[PDB]
Amino acid sequence: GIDPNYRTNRQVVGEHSGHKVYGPVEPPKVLGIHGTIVGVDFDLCIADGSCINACPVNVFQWYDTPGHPASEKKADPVNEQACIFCMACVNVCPVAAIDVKPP
Amino acid sequence: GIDPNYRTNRQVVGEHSGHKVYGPVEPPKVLGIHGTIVGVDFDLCIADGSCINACPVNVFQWYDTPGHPASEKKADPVNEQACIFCMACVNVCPVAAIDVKPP
Ligand code: F3S
Ligand code: F3S
Ligand code: F3S
Ligand code: F3S
Ligand SMILES: [Zn+2]
Ligand SMILES: [Zn+2]
Repeated sequence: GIDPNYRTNRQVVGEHSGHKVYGPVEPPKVLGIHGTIVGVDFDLCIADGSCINACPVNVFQWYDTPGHPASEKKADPVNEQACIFCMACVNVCPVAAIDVKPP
Repeated sequence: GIDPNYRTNRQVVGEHSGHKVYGPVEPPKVLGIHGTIVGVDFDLCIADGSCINACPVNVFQWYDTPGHPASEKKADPVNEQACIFCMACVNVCPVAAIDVKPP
C-alpha cells in the first residue's frame, strides 16, 4: 500500500493535469504518485477500477501508461479538488494505492 | 436573478441535506435559497436543467417542490462542497438563479 507519509518522504518532480507528481519518475516503469489531496501511487495501481466505480464526484479518469509493469492504465486524480472526502476509494482499492489528505 | 448579497441580506432559517437555507421560507410558494458555496434561489428556479447538464462534479440533484409557482422541481446543491468553481451553472441558468461563492 501507499506510504501515508509520501508528501514529505518524496520529492515533487513535476505536474500533470493540475496536480503535482511525486518522484522518482523514470518512465515507463516508474511513474510515482499523482496528486496531493487525493494521491494515487501509479507504481501500485493495477487498474482495478473500484475507485472510479465508487467516486460520486468524478475525481478520477483513466490515464494511459503503456509499458508499466503493474498495468497500462491508471486512475488519475484529475479533479482531486472536487473530493468530498468519502474515503470510499481509499477502502475499495484492492492494492491500497490511494491516500486522501484534506488540505 | 439572484441577489449576489443574499448571504448577508437574508436570514439563515434552516438546513437541508447538509446545506443552509436562507429565508423567508413559507411553503409551498416561498422556498428561499438553498446553499452557501453554491446558492440556488428556489423562488427563481424554473427547472431548466442546464446547470445539471453542465456540472462535471455532480453538485446538483433534482428536488421536488410540489405547489411552487415557478416549477415543481428544483436543482438542489446537495454536493455544494464538490464545487470546483467552473462558473458554468452560473452562466447557463436562463434565469440567473445561481450564485457561487468560494469559501
Ligand atoms: S488499483 Fe488503481 S484503478 Fe483505482 S481501485 Fe486501485 S487506484
Ligand atoms: S471516493 Fe471520491 S470523493 Fe474523494 S474520498 Fe475518494 S476521491
Ligand atoms: S432554472 Fe433551475 S434547474 Fe438550474 S439552470 Fe437554472 S438553477
Ligand atoms: S458548474 Fe458545478 S463545479 Fe461549481 S461552478 Fe457550478 S456547481
Ligand atoms: Zn496525473
Ligand atoms: Zn436543499
